Amino acid sequence: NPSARIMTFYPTMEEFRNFSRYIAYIESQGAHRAGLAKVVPPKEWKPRASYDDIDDLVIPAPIQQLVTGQSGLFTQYNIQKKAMTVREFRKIANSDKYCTPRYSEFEELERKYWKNLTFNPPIYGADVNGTLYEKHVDEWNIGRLRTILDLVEKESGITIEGVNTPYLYFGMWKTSFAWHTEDMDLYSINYLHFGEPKSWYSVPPEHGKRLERLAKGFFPGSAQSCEAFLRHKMTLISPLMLKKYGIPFDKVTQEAGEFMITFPYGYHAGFNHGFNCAESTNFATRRWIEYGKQAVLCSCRKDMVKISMDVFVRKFQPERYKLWKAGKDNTVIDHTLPTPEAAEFL
Amino acid sequence: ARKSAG
Ligand SMILES: O=C(O)CNC(=O)C(=O)O
Ligand SMILES: [Cl-]
Ligand code: NI
Ligand SMILES: [Zn+2]
Repeated sequence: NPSARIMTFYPTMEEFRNFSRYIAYIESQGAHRAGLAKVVPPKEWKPRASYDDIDDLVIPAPIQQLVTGQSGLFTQYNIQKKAMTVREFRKIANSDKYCTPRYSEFEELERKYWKNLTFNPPIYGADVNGTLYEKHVDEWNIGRLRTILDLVEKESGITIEGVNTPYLYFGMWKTSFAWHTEDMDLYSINYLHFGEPKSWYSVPPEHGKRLERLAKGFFPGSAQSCEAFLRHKMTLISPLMLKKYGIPFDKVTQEAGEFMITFPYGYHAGFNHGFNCAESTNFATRRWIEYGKQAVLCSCRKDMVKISMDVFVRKFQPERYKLWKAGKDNTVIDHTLPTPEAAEFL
Repeated sequence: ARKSAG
């Protein structure tokens, strides 16, 4: 069903200027149903003249990704490593023991990833606070997207690293991100600044519950210990297992200079093809508010991201606020519906 | 607190 297949968009410069407006557009086009969409920026647009002046950028907390599992079901353990520079990381990534294997087509690289992901644990330069944009880039600036999510900082005064601020991810071959939705089931934006590609898997929001049931079947202890253990970002499930259990999904490869958008309650996972650098943050639309209200959060850990929905319900749903505070707001989410801002185009 | 790879 292409209504739930990953869509790719090619905006003009005029269309590219207004970020939240374009997100509304792609939802008018049905892009949210896949849970993931690609946006190719116009060729004029550039975010950094050169990436050669960043070799002294420090990666404070590299993680080594140990993976244990079999038959398409794996668990990923992260090992913090001593801080290192982009320069040192690049050298280890482009190194012979951690560089991309030879391959002809993406299908072969994907096969090698799922065949060898438990061997030769890679190093992932993840969750680096910072941005590679220039102060003058006003379009699709991950540091200042200017969506309603900013109410958390502007009105509540709260700052959540990586959620309403940018994060950088330095990948090498075989580094991966496990199946998850975003914190508070928000949107996310991801730009591949440079380097080798990043491959993505996505499950349509309308089928996310199915994935959850599958995962809960395979890790009953983890499910018992936590209400939303997938938020631990440790669970890897291969496409062959998804296909075997009838979970709908799609795949897409993100190339340097390309944006990926993830949508609320869109489960995604993937892996990096080689040495690369990506910048990412979360964002919101009016549609997200109900998702935020209904998100099932991690119960077993302490420093977890929990956003008070009060400010959003007060401002955008005043007529439901009292009801919501009483615990009697029984709104059922329809994952096919576009955000209200898209009415312009429909 | 913050977003993390876990
Ligand atoms: O960049 C990564 O490693 C993983 N990214 C995401 O899960 C995202 O942007 O939603
Ligand atoms: Cl278990
Ligand atoms: Ni994500
Ligand atoms: Zn938990």
